[PDB]
Amino acid sequence: KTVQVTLHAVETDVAYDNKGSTYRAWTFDGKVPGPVVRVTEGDTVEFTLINDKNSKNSHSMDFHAARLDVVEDFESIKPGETKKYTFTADNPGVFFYHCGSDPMIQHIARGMYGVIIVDPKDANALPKADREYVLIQAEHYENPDDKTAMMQNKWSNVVFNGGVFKYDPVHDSEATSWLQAKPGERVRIYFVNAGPNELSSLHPIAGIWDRVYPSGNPKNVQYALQSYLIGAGDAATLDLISPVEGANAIVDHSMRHAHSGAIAVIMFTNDADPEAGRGENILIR
Amino acid sequence: KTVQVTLHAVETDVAYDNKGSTYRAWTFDGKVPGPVVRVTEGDTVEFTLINDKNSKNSHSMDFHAARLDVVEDFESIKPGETKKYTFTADNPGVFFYHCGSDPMIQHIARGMYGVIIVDPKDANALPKADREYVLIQAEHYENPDDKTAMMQNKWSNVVFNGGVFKYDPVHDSEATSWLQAKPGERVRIYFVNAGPNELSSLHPIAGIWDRVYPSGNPKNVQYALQSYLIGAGDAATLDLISPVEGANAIVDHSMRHAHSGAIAVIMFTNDADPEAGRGENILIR
Amino acid sequence: KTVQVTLHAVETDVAYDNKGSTYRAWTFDGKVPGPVVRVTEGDTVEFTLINDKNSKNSHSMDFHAARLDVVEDFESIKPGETKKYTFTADNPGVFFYHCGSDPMIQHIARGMYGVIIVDPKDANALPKADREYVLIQAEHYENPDDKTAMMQNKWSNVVFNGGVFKYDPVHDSEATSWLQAKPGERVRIYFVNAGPNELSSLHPIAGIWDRVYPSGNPKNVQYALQSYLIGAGDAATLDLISPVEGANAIVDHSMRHAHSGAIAVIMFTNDADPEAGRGENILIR
Ligand SMILES: [Cu+2]
Ligand SMILES: [Cu+2]
Ligand SMILES: [Cu+2]
Ligand SMILES: [Cu+2]
Ligand SMILES: [Cu+2]
Ligand SMILES: [Cu+2]
Repeated sequence: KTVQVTLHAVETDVAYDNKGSTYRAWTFDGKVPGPVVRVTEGDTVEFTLINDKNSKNSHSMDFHAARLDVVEDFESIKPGETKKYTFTADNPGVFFYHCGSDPMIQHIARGMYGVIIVDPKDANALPKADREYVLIQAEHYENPDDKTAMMQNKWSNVVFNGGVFKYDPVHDSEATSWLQAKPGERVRIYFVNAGPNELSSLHPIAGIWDRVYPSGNPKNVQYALQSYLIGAGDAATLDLISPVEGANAIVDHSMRHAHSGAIAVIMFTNDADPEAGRGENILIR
Repeated sequence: KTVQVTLHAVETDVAYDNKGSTYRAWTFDGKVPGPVVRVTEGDTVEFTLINDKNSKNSHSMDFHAARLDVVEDFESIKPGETKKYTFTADNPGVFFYHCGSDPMIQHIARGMYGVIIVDPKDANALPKADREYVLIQAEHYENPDDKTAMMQNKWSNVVFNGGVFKYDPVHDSEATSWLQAKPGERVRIYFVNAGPNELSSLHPIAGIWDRVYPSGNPKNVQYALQSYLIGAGDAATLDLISPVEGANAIVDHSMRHAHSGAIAVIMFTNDADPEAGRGENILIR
Repeated sequence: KTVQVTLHAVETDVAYDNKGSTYRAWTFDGKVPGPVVRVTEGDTVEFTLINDKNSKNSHSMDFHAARLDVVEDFESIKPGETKKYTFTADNPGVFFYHCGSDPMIQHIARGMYGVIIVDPKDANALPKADREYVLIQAEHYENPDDKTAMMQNKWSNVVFNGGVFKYDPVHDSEATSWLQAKPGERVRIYFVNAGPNELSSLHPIAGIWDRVYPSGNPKNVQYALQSYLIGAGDAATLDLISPVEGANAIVDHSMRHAHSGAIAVIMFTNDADPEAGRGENILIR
């Protein structure tokens, strides 16, 4: 099928922690991360980018699910301009998308990143998930204008979905979000490491990855991994099943990253919200 | 089968180099790394942690081989307290274990780490090994109380099994340990990267990894790798066979790590000690 | 078959950017990277190293394709000396070679590195490539004599084949080289991360890796990867096919690396040079 996707490059204030501290973000659609894009393998994506008239910078769009021309297709457009391009999603899995404007380190760091999920055309290629969650790791830099600090990898926090300990109510009493599932259910994590710079060594504390799929591709399946290494600009699908009620903590096991905000708690309970990890709730905002 | 495993959280002085320099370590059973734990896939482990009465800190236990509740099972216990929990080793391979107390970065860095080996139930899943060796990489931090330096990744050394160049008699004439095998023998390395922060790019100088198993699982086999990337908090099983007498040097190929202590020499000779890499000698102390 | 390979350890000035800035390099055969060595699986390599009489340092040779003795075979030789050793290339793929002299961090960083390609004995193990290109990543350090800066990972640039933005005429107007292919052709990238310290997260902007082979081995094939992580001292074979005319940009997706020089443009055109990526032109100098 043919799907139409329109995103707006918007420069606006967004929250980055649980106390409501704000940041001068650059975004797709006024939020960090950008909207989840979801298509089926083989679908035609008609993409439109609108750079908001109030933006002070040129912006662009790069989909890792696209096979196109970097020069013409991923070109930067000025505030007030609109760009269109079309691509087929040739490969199933999970893919990073981000602004490709100069310099990419800053456009990514300021929040212009998201995920495109490409469901396999074969519905039985992956085992059936009972829950799905999107987690996108990124480094947070204190001064969004300081490109030197970014080049030197001097981040202040490492976060999931734009927030320091956004999903950790165990550590942070001010955290208001967490992942939910029932014991025995297959929880599918769509993970993207946006970077811009750092690696992620993703581990579920008190659990194990049942299956891991590099780039989300069913052909690359690995089994029963305690940890999985996701480079900057890479993505994977990771399945998790708890045999008991309680919690796991999804962490970047590079402890300095974890202690800086990269911990997401999943609660396994018999009374899990039936709407959690389903429909529009896969990226918890 | 059901086995019983008791470990003691002990805060004590241990040596970290070949000239007998000491460190105020936090340990399992007064040694770094902790005792090797070894079970068969499917086994029930009845675990007991005793926090020594002389400890000044709360401690805990996290097994990557366990599927439990992070909140209740991996909880911290005070000096003088005893905690018990039970888990089944559901998956074969090699798994990181460590203290999960606040902050994990420091508890790991000070020496509270080890390995649990889970032998496959199918005795023919892995090719028969003639030697087995445990190698655990960690960063050594000069001041064990300086949590800031740990957060900033300012380590002094990168070590195998708690010692700077512990297994490198070629470079350090004061080194008294090395790995042993005969030419043609299959040497199985159980490798754990304890971190807390850094990645390991493991390479046998003058050799090649015959086979590598991510998380030690037979299902994930990769062949003839010159190097293998092990993230912080990850583990793998790596097989090595030398066709000749001589030496290989197992290194973290990120050279700054290798030069800071991450080199382990394996000697291939016809007169190799029949006790080496067998029974109780797999982690050479 | 038996092949004879002679390399000279030569200390000489080489260019490292597009304005002809020079560096006091340590090299094999007066160039960075060293000459491409290419053999067939099972071949016998009779290797000779000649340390140039005017060298001020001892040098050596370490092939990741060799299974030998680090002590005797990879030993350092003085200026004016000649060393010989023989090895069989037992495993097919792509392998790092470098000087193994003290300290390796500096010998690698100053330019003593290259690639050995070992073609599979089974000519149908890999799909047929229409183009082949060698790309070797390394960190460039401003002061070649400053070993502390190297140990602290304080590089100035991250480069492909010894040059800052060597293959990026889109960004740098002074760049005179780029990769070439026609749409629909299978482009095979032989990639080596020489380091000495850093990891590479390799991604083709506006493309996807059709196939990736860890250590270039056909047995380890992975499919449709947006990115692939190559540790320091590791190598991989990565296949790329563009369905359209235009360009892809091969980048280390850790953005601070890319912005510091790690970007190589491949141009897909109907009028691509029939000599490009073939015969003697696989490593573009
Ligand atoms: Cu932008
Ligand atoms: Cu990207
Ligand atoms: Cu502890
Ligand atoms: Cu852990
Ligand atoms: Cu040298
Ligand atoms: Cu090497």
